[PDB]
Amino acid sequence: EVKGVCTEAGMYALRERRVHVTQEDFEMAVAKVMQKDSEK
Amino acid sequence: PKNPDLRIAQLRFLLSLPEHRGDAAVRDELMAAVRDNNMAPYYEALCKSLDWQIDVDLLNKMKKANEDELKRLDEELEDAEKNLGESEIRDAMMAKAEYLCRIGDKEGALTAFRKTYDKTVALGHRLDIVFYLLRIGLFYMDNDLITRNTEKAKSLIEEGGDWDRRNRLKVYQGLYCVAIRDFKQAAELFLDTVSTFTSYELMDYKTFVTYTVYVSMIALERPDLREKVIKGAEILEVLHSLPAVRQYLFSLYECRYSVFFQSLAVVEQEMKKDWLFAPHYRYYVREMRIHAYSQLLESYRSLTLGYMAEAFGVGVEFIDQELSRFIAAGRLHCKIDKVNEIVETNRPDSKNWQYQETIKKGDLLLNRVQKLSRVINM
Amino acid sequence: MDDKALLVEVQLLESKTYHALSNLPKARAALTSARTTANAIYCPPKLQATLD
Amino acid sequence: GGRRFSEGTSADREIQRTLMELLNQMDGFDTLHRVKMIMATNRPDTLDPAL
Amino acid sequence: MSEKKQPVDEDNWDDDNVEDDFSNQLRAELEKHGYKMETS
Amino acid sequence: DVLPPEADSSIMMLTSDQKPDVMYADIGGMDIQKQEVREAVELPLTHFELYKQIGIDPPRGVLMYGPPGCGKTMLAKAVAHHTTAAFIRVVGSEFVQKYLGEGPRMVRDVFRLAKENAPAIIFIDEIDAIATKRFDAQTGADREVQRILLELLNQMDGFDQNVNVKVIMATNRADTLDPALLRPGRLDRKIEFPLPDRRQKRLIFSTIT
Amino acid sequence: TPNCRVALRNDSYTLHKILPNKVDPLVSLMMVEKVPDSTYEMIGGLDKQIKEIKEVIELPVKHPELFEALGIAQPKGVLLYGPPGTGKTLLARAVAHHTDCTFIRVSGSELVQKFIGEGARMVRELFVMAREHAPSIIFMDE
Ligand SMILES: Nc1ncnc2c1ncn2[C@@H]1O[C@H](COP(=O)(O)OP(=O)(O)OP(=O)(O)O)[C@@H](O)[C@H]1O
Ligand SMILES: Nc1ncnc2c1ncn2[C@@H]1O[C@H](COP(=O)(O)OP(=O)(O)O)[C@@H](O)[C@H]1O
Ligand SMILES: [Mg+2]
Repeated sequence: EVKGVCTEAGMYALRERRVHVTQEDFEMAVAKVMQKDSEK
Repeated sequence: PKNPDLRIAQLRFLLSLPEHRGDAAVRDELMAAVRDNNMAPYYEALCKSLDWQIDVDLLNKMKKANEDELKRLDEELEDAEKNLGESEIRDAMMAKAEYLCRIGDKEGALTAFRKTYDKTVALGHRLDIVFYLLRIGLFYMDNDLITRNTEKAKSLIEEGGDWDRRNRLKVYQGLYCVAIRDFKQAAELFLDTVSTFTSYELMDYKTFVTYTVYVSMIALERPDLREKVIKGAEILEVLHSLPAVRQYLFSLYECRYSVFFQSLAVVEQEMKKDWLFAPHYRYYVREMRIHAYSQLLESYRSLTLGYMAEAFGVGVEFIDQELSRFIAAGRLHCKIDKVNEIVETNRPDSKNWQYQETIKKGDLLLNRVQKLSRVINM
Repeated sequence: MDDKALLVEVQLLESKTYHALSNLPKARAALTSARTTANAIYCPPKLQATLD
Repeated sequence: GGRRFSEGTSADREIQRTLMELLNQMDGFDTLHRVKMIMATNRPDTLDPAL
Repeated sequence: MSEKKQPVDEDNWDDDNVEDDFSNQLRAELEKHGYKMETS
Repeated sequence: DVLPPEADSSIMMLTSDQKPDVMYADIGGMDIQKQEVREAVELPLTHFELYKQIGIDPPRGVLMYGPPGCGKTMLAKAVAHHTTAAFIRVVGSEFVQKYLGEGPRMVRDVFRLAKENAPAIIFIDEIDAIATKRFDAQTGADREVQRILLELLNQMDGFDQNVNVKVIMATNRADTLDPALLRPGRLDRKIEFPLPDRRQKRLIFSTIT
Repeated sequence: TPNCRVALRNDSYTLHKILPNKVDPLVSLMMVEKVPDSTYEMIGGLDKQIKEIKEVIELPVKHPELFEALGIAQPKGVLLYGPPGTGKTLLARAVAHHTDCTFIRVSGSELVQKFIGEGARMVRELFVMAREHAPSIIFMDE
């Protein structure tokens, strides 16, 4: 799940068209992969 | 250790090259030099330094401690090979041969480094060894050996992304491109200033900011300056603490020409007293002056010479001899009239100027292959 | 407590009032807390667009 | 028709290739117009839900 | 080899062009401006 | 003599009378999967230099599955309609030729057409017809299919991240598959199609009504 | 050499010339399987387990005599356990990668089957390729 978050964190900077990965993308991702921890 | 290692060479500059300024450098450089076991790199710096004949016993206790770490390497290299973790002699001196890089000279470093390069099958230590060879190649300015391990370096980052090993590398190519007079490439390696880090070698991030603005102001034109450095918040908040540099940038962008020579004399003065810029401080401001002269002078056609002393910078005869040597230097595209007191400009095409460097490189390479052509075949 | 949807409302209300009282970075951090809070609710029927 | 299998015997594999060939041939990427299929069985118990 | 039958007896070039134009001109051009503040 | 490339009946999906005439608005209630496959396929096709520059290893091929009648064919109709790249669309139970070799050649020339042609898109349907679990080396009808899966499993590995060739694969049963097909480097994105419950369901009611 | 391709004339089938070798079926096998090759530099905080597995596997290659110094037999079986997603595959791949052993997992698949043999009525026919790559390690899943 560490790689599940940090691989995904590039999708946020990509979808807001950045070239530098920011720290709020990570905490934006932890609630999603950990939302899948909150899934079943 | 090689992380505080650049301040040593900066203070060897501060020792040697300013003639009057040679007291605090032999204070603090000795303060770091006869501690942390440094022995080898200051015997010729001791020749350039004072007598210091009392430091013989200081050399003896520290060649003794150097002998202690040497002999405990000699204590490690047999239990290290007795049970084989992963070539554990080179696992000891893959951390202590860099000590030996600091403590001893480059040789016992380099044979242990080209030695230990064959140990770690993953590049997570190899590329750090290569970083160490880059930094000692910078220290001894091994301008051929940096060309090797830059390519051997860059050949390792493509597997993985390793942007903490690629942007970190771009710091090194930036410092070499500003070490040489390659400024449009130096700012280009200094492009990001975002992924760049609170370094070991530029421990002030803001000194890195001053470096990238000093190279940017030559390296790029107005469109770039009028978008990149003027709208960057990450570049704005760090010169927000700079009183002069924020002024020195905005005196040029905001057409404040008279104070621009004052702050220009300040930054040029410190640049004259600066390591790594003292090779080219005269090269810097001779481009700054002709850059500002191009900026104001390529606006109007009939602006007179006496207009510029009060609004631009004082000295009518200074502007006289200063523009005269630049038109006479074959740049600064205008044509000054004298005994009616008016300065006239023109516009040239991109033909003969672009023709000029082509015949320069053509004659240069003709000299090259002519010379080699006589080298081979007797 | 066991509730999550009202945290979207109070953090979004802080995102109203810090920008309305001219505090940009705290509004960025509060809006980000609304993002990482809103990243755990099955139904944002109106709080989605209100966050948007 | 069949339901499916968990891959018992060597014969029914290409039979499932035949069946899925039929299914993709029904409504896969085609304006299936003017062609009407009429099917019949005794028991519909033993059929693919995809069919 | 390399005998020479004897009958008779970067780092530098861009710097050397800086010497070529500014060989001996305005070395300490620091205080002349402040000396032209009152004359100009 | 060497030849210009050539392949079988899947010539490029000729784009004039070949769109399945389906809009993105025709599919209601699939924001997660439509936006997600929008991220998965054509967003690396256009904005490739962000995947290169941030370097997040864009996916090679995609697998999509679920219960039937959940938009597996229809989503490929919509993406095939609004795409801009070349689109290659095979029916996956046609590699079982009677003659030997026509199968593996029929595998490799398609990927050669995706190579030579464009930064294109591969679609395969009913992968259950090929990728199974058990095998029997006593028929030849099974040995041929074994040689099919070896060829396509090779040709997926014959890439270099530089070509923008994407493979879309839609099936019904995930259980009757080999995970060797599902190893990373070949497949990394697996998309179930669950049932819309009420929320995405009423959108389908709005669109059909 | 046995199991080698050759060139052959067609009129009298006289042996013409020896061509390049066949690719190894174990190499094709691992090429099919595509395990995620790994190293120590991608291990997150498992160093005591690393010290255990070095004791189990790293010692009876580089020092086989060191067990004869103690008069005990060498270990042969390793059971790793813990929840999935905790480094089992990369660890077992990494150890063979650093000690240079043929990392050969088994899955019981049947695309692998044609390289082991025609039927391979046992698992034991794998041992021919195993001792043909004699410093080797066998890996298994659940
Ligand atoms: N937005 C929608 N969501 C789900 N189904 C829809 C939607 N719009 C139309 N449908 C209906 O779903 C049917 C199935 O579409 P499609 O063939 O893509 O399903 P499928 O998942 O491919 O199932 P199969 O693989 O069995 O064909 C269509 O015939 C259509 O009538
Ligand atoms: N300790 C770890 N350090 C780094 N990555 C890990 C670790 N444990 C698991 N992973 C991640 O888990 C994946 C491998 O799972 P692993 O535990 O090796 O096999 P399995 O899950 O089948 O036991 C890799 O992609 C890897 O990135
Ligand atoms: Mg379908």
